[PDB]
Amino acid sequence: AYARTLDRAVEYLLSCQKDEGYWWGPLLSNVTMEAEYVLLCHILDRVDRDRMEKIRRYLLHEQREDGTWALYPGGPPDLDTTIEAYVALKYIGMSRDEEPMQKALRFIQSQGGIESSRVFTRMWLALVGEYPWEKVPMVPPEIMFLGKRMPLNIYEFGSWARATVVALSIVMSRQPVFPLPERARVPELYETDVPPRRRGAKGGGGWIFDALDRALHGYQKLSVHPFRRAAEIRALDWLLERQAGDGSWGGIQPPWFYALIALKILDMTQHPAFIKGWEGLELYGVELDYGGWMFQASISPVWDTGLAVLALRAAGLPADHDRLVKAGEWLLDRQITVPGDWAVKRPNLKPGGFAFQFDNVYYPDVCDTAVVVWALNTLRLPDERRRRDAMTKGFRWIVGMQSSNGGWGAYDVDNTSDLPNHIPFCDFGEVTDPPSEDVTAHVLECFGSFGYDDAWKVIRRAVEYLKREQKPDGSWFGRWGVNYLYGTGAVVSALKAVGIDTREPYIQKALDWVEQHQNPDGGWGEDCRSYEDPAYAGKGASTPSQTAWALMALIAGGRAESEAARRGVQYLVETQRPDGGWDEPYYTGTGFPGDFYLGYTMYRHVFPTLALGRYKQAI
Repeated sequence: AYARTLDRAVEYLLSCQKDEGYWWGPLLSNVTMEAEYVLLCHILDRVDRDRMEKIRRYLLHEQREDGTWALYPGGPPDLDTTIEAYVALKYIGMSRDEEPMQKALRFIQSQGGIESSRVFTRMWLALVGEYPWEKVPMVPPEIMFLGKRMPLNIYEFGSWARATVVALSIVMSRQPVFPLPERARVPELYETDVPPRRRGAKGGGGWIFDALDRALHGYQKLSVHPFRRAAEIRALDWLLERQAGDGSWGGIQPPWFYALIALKILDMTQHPAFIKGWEGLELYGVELDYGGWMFQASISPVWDTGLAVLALRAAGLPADHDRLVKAGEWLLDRQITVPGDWAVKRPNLKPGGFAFQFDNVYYPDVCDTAVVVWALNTLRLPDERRRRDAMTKGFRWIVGMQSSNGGWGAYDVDNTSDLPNHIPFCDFGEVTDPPSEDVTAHVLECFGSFGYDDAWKVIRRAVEYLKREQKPDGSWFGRWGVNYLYGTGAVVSALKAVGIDTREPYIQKALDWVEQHQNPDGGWGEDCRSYEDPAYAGKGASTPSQTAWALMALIAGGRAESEAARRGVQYLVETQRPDGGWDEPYYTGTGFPGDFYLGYTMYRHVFPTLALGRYKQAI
């Protein structure tokens, strides 16, 4: 039945592979990447008229009938995204009179206008001189002086946040303004009678910081600031030391953009780091067939490749398949051997991790590392000298990365400090990098493939961690992939792989939960609204990925023979395309719970391929 389906899926995956041996599907986010890119261009005085057009077409193609833009396809209108999209469009050329402009603007005003937007949005506008700097929460360059164990020192923030902060402290220190041409000004964002609904810090605002902030803005107006220029340099240096091979910073857009702006403010426009940084942007840009152009929030080549291999190996391809060998060789050259920021909490730990993107040595992550090592373990490469070596290094690095509670975070160890979540500036997404169920599950499944079990202390501690984190209804929260189906799928398949008895009460309780959310069509679906509204838990339109996830949960838990199992397989067999792939008009990736969502192009093909390969084995 599914046999031919698997074959078609397999041959399709191989057609997607690049000549070098890796896989790389684009990463989908939301309109702000290009809206900010447009602003960035203006600031840097490098506007390409042609590029602006491809961006106009994109922003429009993304707008909905109501004239708004969302975070995820089918999601509620987002104020922030819509304001930035609007500002970009007005700058590009469109007048306030036009149909798209009107609808957008009316929604904006109905929300309290400019004053209801996140810090970033107001800051971007402040940069361009449309909003007053004194109303934007300050981040001083002096933050650079706080040592390692001191509260609020930069190493208490998550990887992503850290660089953004540093880069921004320089920008905030100078409060520069790049006036927009009179034609593109947006005073209309203030024109609203509706009371502004202000969003506070992610963990509730303390009056202390509120006071501290006001002090900072006051201090900002003094004629002299002792040790300021020295703090700026610390920030600049911190930046120059960590620039990525591709010219970015962390392989993500925020710090990369701010870094570039900071360098411009410092007259370093003709310095190598700037040059490289600017031209590196082109690699993250994508040309769309309808004449548009988008910008990727980040890139997933290592992730894609690693998962692809696992999918194909499970599908049935032999360990020495010449195609999977190219993949294997490519992966080996990707291993990081130098220390990174992580080394600040683990100085005696030997480097051996892997990053998400192509060239990002200072920020390897547990998720990627775990998958890669595991995927390597399943292969049969020519020089297993380097294969044995790489695995051991990756393995040991992961072990040494375990946190206090028994689980794992993405980039750092015990990045649990609660302090940062209360700052006035931090009103968008996660600011810290604490351990999570999914990263931990992936680590567990990695060790699992290596024969290790519940007997090993490392694993036990992790399992203890998972049992305590399990939701009342028996589900597991999805930190990096769209929710409970993601987490629960990852956890259960992990637990099985490490030797635990699938017969257990809590596991069965989860297994049952999966069956009770199966949609009529036979597949599973979970909308991004499940982070805001707990009613949407396990609810949403069926998707290839989310279906494949719940499938793996059941297959691992023994319920492979079950009805819900065969029913799901039908869904996949039927919904498959003639080329072998699947479609997925929905995002099943999570950036920041409730604030940022991602569309992992490859998930729709990779996961079902992996799930079916696993189903076939249960025979």
